[PDB]
Amino acid sequence: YVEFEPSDKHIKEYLNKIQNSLSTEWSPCSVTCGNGIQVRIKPGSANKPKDELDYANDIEKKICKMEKCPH
Repeated sequence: YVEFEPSDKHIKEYLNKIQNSLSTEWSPCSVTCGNGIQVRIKPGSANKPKDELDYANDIEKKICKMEKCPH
C-alpha cells in the first residue's frame, strides 16, 4: 500500500539541498504547501565534521505540514 510518510531517500535529498544552513536549529520545512520534512543536527553531534554525520543517529527529523497545495 501507499505509505504516505516521507522516505529516507527524499530526506537525504533535502539534506543535500540545505547542507550549508544545516545546524542544531530546525531547518525550514522542505515544502511550501502540503507535507514535508524539517531536519537538524542532534545537539550531541554538534562537534562532528560534516563528513561523519550518521543519518539515523546524528540527524533529527520531523514532519511539517504547510497550507493545502493550490491548483
